[PDB]
Amino acid sequence: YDDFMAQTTTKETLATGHFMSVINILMQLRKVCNHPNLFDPRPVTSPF
Amino acid sequence: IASHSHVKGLGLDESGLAKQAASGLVGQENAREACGVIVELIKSKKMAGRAVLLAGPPGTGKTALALAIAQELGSKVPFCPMVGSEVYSTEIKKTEVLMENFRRAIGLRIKETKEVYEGEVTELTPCETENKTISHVIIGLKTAKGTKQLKLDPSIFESLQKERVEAGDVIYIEANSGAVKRQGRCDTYATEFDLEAEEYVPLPKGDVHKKKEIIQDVTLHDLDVANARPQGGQDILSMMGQLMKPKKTEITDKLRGEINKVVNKYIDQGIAELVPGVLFVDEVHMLDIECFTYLHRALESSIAPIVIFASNRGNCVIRGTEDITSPHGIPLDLLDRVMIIRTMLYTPQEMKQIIKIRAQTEGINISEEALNHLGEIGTKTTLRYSVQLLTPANLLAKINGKDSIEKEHVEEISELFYDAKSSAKILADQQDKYM
Amino acid sequence: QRIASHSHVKGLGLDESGLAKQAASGLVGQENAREACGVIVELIKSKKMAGRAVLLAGPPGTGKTALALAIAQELGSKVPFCPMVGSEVYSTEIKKTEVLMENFRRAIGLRIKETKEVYEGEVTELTPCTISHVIIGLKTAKGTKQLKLDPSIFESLQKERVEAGDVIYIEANSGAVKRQGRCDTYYVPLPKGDVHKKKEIIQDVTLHDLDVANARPQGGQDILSMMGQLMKPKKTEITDKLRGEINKVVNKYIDQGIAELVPGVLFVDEVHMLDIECFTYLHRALESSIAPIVIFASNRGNCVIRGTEDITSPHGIPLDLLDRVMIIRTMLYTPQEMKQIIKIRAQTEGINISEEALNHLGEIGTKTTLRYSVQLLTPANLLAKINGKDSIEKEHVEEISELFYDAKSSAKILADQQ
Amino acid sequence: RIERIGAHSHIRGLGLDDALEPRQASQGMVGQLAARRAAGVVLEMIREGKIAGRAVLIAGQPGTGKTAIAMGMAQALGPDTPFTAIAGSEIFSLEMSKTEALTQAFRRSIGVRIKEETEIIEGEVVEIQIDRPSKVGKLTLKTTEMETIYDLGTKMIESLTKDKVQAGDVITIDKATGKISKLGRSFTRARDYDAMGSQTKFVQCPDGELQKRKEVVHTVSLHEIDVINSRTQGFLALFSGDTGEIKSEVREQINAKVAEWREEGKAEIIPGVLFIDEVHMLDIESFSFLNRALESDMAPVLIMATNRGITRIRGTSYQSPHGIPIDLLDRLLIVSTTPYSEKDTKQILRIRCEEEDVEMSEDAYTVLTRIGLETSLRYAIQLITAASLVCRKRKGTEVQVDDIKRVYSLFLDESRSTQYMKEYQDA
Amino acid sequence: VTRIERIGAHSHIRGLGLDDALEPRQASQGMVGQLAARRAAGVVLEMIREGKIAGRAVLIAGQPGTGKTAIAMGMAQALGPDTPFTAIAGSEIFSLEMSKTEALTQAFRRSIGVRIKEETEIIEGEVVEIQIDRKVGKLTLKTTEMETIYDLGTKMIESLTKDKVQAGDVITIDKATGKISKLGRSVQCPDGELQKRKEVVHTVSLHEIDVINSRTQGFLALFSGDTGEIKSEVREQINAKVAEWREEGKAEIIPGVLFIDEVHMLDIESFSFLNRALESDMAPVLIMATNRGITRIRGTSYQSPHGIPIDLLDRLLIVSTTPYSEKDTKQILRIRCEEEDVEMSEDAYTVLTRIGLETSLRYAIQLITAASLVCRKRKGTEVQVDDIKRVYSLFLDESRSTQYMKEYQDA
Ligand SMILES: Nc1ncnc2c1ncn2[C@@H]1O[C@H](COP(=O)(O)OP(=O)(O)O)[C@@H](O)[C@H]1O
Ligand SMILES: Nc1ncnc2c1ncn2[C@@H]1O[C@H](COP(=O)(O)OP(=O)(O)O)[C@@H](O)[C@H]1O
Ligand SMILES: Nc1ncnc2c1ncn2[C@@H]1O[C@H](COP(=O)(O)OP(=O)(O)O)[C@@H](O)[C@H]1O
Ligand SMILES: Nc1ncnc2c1ncn2[C@@H]1O[C@H](COP(=O)(O)OP(=O)(O)O)[C@@H](O)[C@H]1O
Repeated sequence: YDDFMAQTTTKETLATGHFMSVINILMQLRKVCNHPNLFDPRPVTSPF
Repeated sequence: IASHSHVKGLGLDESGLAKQAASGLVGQENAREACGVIVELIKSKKMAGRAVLLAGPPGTGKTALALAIAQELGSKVPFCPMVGSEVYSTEIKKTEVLMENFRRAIGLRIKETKEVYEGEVTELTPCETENKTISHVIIGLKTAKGTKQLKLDPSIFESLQKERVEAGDVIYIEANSGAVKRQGRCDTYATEFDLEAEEYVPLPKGDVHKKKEIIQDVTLHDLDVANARPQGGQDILSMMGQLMKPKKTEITDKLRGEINKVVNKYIDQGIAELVPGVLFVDEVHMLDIECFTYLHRALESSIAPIVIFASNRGNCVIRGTEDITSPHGIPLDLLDRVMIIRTMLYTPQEMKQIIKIRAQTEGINISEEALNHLGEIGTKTTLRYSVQLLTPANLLAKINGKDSIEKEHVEEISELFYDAKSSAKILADQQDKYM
Repeated sequence: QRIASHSHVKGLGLDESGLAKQAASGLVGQENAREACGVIVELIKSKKMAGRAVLLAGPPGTGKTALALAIAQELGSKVPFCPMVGSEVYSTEIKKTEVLMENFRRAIGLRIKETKEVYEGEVTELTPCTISHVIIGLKTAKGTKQLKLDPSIFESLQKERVEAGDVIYIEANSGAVKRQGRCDTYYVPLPKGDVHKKKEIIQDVTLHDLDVANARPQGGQDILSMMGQLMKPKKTEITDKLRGEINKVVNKYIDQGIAELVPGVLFVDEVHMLDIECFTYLHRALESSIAPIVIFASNRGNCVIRGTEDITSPHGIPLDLLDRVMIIRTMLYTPQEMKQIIKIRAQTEGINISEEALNHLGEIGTKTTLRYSVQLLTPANLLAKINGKDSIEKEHVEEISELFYDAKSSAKILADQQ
Repeated sequence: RIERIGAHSHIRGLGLDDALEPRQASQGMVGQLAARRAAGVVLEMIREGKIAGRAVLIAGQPGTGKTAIAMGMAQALGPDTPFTAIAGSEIFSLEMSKTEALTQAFRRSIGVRIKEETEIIEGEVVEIQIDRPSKVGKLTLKTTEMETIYDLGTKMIESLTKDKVQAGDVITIDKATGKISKLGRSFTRARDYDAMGSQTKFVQCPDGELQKRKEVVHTVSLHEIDVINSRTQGFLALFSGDTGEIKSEVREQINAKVAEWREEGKAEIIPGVLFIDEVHMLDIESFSFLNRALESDMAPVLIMATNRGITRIRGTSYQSPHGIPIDLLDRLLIVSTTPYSEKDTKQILRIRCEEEDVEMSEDAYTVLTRIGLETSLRYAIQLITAASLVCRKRKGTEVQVDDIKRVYSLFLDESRSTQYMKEYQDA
Repeated sequence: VTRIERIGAHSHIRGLGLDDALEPRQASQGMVGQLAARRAAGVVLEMIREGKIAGRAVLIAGQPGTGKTAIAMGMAQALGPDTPFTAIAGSEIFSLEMSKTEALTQAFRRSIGVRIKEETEIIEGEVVEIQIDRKVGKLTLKTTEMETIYDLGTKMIESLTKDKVQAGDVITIDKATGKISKLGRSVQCPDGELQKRKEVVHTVSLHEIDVINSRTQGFLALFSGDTGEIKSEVREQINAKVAEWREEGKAEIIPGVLFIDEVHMLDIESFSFLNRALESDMAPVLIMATNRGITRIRGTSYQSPHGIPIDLLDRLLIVSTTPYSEKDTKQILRIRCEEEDVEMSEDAYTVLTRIGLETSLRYAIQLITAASLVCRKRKGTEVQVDDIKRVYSLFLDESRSTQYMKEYQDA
């Protein structure tokens, strides 16, 4: 969550003011606030 | 965590010049700005077989710079630390150990797609046919998204039988490797009994069959070992457990052949990328003349990575020869294929700052008077001893109840623990009493 | 095909009276050495003696190894000739004593008359008669054959998965059915001959193959199948109860008149490399009654024996072993003998050389060594063929002598210490 | 029960106070105040355990209590903290390299403790009904506070029948894995003896709640982890010491996974101590590897005993103090043990003879201290047991001076043996 | 982007720069000067290509670092592929699974190739449809020019059912064995005939033949499981059978090359074994290099030239190399810079040549890349004399580091 809010890319996408960008970023933040395994699930490891 | 927890980089400016005190290092400006050239050469991914020799007396920060090079390179490249004594293996050839170390010192990042079948199994019917062995197996995998009947192999059916699965439980299947795990019986059956010797796991979500991509990283030595001591499956190759089971004593015919061929095939098709790393060989002075001589071809090979040896001796007899001596305990044949880097001996001022950094890294609140007394302690003794004295002083301060280290604490610690030279003098005084 | 160092040696150039010719059978000079070699090769043909060793002693470059190869060639192929370098004894898989014993028992040959027979052809029908026998139909280009095979061979047939149309070999002596494949008419061509192949195998075998065959069991159907894997390492065959039984059975067969013993010849090179323990075990083992005849070769004079570091002996061989060993001395060659050897090597390798070139080549040989003058042959012919000239003139050898230094000028240059 | 009293069985720990102030003769140890205080400081740093790879070198004369201080530290450190004692000559193996043996010795004194909260069910079975048609049944579990009933499933019945649990039996059921463990037989477990019964060991029924949540702990060393992860043969820790784990991902993966576990709070660390007795046996290769093996973050603390002085290093011809190269000697903190005085030797002999249960007279103590000051304290100590046997043979009560003198005349020390070696004696 | 093989100490060597008459050019194919040794190596390369002579050994000696290994790499690159060139260091024979003599004879056998030729009918096309009747079945193959049906046997239909039965797979059918190999989802489809008769040529070495015919699952040549091959039956019978393949139209032997680098590591035992291994008709040609002068042979106190015994030195030819001059050193440095992506000025080349002639040649070759990376730091384009001096100051060399030892260290 910290790194997603930190990167200037998302900051500018928010400053844009467009409805989709703002609502999408808010949805992503809400999802990260929900046990982010949905936002970044733990991948199962297996030998190559 | 001590003895390497304070160094986290070379502390070089944007122009590659050594900064006075930064990144946990002080002094050694020449050595650090030179190792900057080495880290740049390693990050260039353009050369092969280059070798450096960090030469200096004990405790002059050669190993510190060796680890700072790795910290600067990051965790993306393989940094292989090795001691010269590791070549004396009892299962594989002495040169085999060194060549496999060189091979694992090279990296390879590869992006691979793999498929997976998962879902609450509804039924498992083995389709029989006369050969009179089982022909196929139809498994009905249910998921919260959908459901699919899939035909799998008799090997997968046998793996399920080993797992001791039953209809209605949850299993994780993979077609690339062929391994199948039993995640437990579906949560919907947990109400069947009051207690059972069964692990319960809810209905798997998503599609029954799903392909996912993973960007893994493995060294060339990993592929070498995977092809030399294969495990695979679908066979009874498990006899590996008793066939020979030493270190496989690899062979050049396949080390330089099939493996290089297949990895180049993977690279030139956009699937893999070569990631050359670093091979730091600390304590190179106890390597045999045979290892020193093989190092000639190792460094003159077009695939060897950047190597970094550490020299601590001035001039002694070479190991394995017993009659000849050379500088750094390395023969002039190999010493001509390296770029030597001095490690200056530290002065009182630099040693004081090093002690301060070590104390502030070990979570120690040492007073200025104690710090300055450690200056004299270090000018009379070794830097390593003066810095080792830190933690016992902190324990003694905690015992006495003071929140800081004073003169008396370090004095007590120094009086309790002697140094190398003091112990040598005591032994010389008690010569004919220590046996 | 390709020429070798001793490929020009056809045998000992000795006449009917035993005297050695000045130049014959590819060998020149060394008359006394060649006559002694013939005297000792007569012992090999007599075959009534055992436990005898003959040591060819001389400086490097002498024809000791050439005389050993000549002995081997004159003996031929019916009697075995086992060469072994003294360095080869230092094995890591099995002890030196047992390496030496294996070489000693492998030198000995054994000729036997194997009266085998194998039926070969395409299958036309298989019917097993809880089986008293199996009737099998075989086809070749001489007619069809109906064969009755023991039910124990029906198991081998089923395991080989043979059926009507496949070509098979079935050995009457052992039942080793081998499925060559399927007939070409449906792949291997149809055999064209007498389906009943009957012929005598006079192939020879060594006495060490018998021990190798009994060291490990061959079979399966049990956990024993796990034995086929596991590196198949060679290990010591105990002298107590294996090679003794081998000797007993071989003697039984020789008495019955099936087997025939042909004692071979061993050839040890650079004997000075063997340890003193190998030397003493050797002078102890070669006293046995079953030991073959051995030809030691020495390349150095009085030196220190390996493993002692405090005892010097002539030829690096302890006196305990040097006694009971006949010493044949090989001496240096003269300029004329060197020229003869060079001419023989040239006409054997296929290079024609002028007289003035051969003269200076023999001069170079007398100056540095015969082996060096010999090695200087090929590159001269190569330069000649490059320049167009098919023969070697004096302008080629004297120019290749500047390209390829010798072991003396090399040391003279190295004298710089760098 | 029967584990005899060895040479170091008398010390139960360093006789130190809360402020690490060594007492004269407390907790088995006697004298040697400076070295005991150093041992206590290093032991406190150990029990703290936030610094890894620290080396100490206890040097001193032969028989001055170096191994004694080591065993005292071991005892004061007690269990729940790895302490591995190894002689310098134990690493010279034939199937594994010296560096590999040293890595094993280090990783064997690093403990990983996984703490789990698996819930179970503890009670005394009252009835186990089961009907085979899949068979189905019920179980009645009783504790001193309550009784309850459970419907048994297929695998539950299977495991119960395999373990052969019956009524009156006190058992524990791991509900997560279904593992059954019978702890004993309750008074009810009485089988109404009318047949071939030979067990009547009863025990109180379990108290508390029926379905309680207790805490388990699994403690295994990094050595065991890498050994069981090396190859499918996950029994080399007991099967045999056949080893040689490649330094490939196996060990690096153990380290990386233990790091993630420590970070996520699964099992963090418990450092340990490696007591290398007679370290002068190690080779130059061993010292050169240790030089950098002490620099690893997973390196436990090590204490090396030293009798040698200025002597050649094994495997070479370099004269160095302690028989150790200065390269490694620089990392170490050296503690020197001093020789015991008259009153220290006497007190050590007294404690030893009181530990081995032998009453000596006041003159026996004097003559024994005389013998132990003229000769080795070890010889003086060994004299006690020999002198007690003559007393028991003559049916005495406490060892006198005449028994000690008879034993001294009967047995010889090294000096008198050498002075008696006046003949050739097959040199 | 970056392959396994990268720029190395001998990557610039593309082969021997000789003419049609074996005359070396001043600077050609990455080889500079060393005319005598290069034309002496061309002769051995030519008679190696010939192969009629067996058991020849050519030793090269001189000052350390005088292109000794460069000449060998050039010989290898000129011989090219299809001709085994086994390069091994003098230590590679010291092994625990095999004796030194066994490793040396293993290398000797690896340095000998056997050529064999055969014909095989191979199929390559896109699968269209498959049918199986539980067993026999049918298949439909397609190429960009034609299609066809096939009635497949049990094994073939099973091998095809193992994969995705529906269309898409482009497989190959070796009619001899029938091993299937799907190239991908139809990678494009093949052109021309579906089934074609292809010639297969193999250069299999005697060591590979031994490993194959020595044991069940014999191909242990991928992990060196060939512990002490049994000469009694394996190697002798293999030699006989190769001689039988010969002169019958089945196979022909291709003698390889064996480059033993730093042979002074070999011991008296290895030399005594070579004394006879170089006399067999199957003996390959070999070259050897040495940096030591008259030194002790490993194993005893005998002081012999090149550390090689006299009885073996008499069995080989020796070629001396001359020290490089300013011209040769500068040209070698220029070739190294051309091989790399670095470019230096003329004054920079002069200073680097002086620095590589004061101490040694390899030092300058190594400083090349360091000076390039240091000039790339100050945001320049060409390596300048100031950058070369910065590097000469940062990185030390053998002779300037052995003299800085005015402070005593461990020993
Ligand atoms: N430049 C430096 N800044 C801070 N500490 C240093 C520096 N150089 C050395 N040290 C300290 O000295 C100790 C030993 O140095 P080390 O790197 O082991 O020298 P060497 O590699 O020559 O043995 C390290 O624990 C480190 O804390
Ligand atoms: N009597 C001879 N006649 C012809 N050629 C000989 C004779 N003796 C030796 N040679 C040649 O000289 C060379 C000497 O080789 P070899 O016999 O191995 O010498 P050594 O006596 O040192 O073993 C061989 O190539 C051989 O062909
Ligand atoms: N301070 C002490 N208190 C009690 N016993 C001691 C003390 N010091 C030494 N000893 C005893 O002396 C005997 C031998 O001495 P030891 O501790 O082994 O010294 P070292 O290891 O130098 O030989 C031991 O059995 C030990 O019990
Ligand atoms: N004639 C030459 N032409 C081109 N490059 C050369 C020549 N001679 C030497 N070199 C280069 O200079 C370096 C010399 O080292 P090298 O001759 O390989 O040392 P050694 O052979 O003693 O191990 C090598 O990297 C080589 O590539």
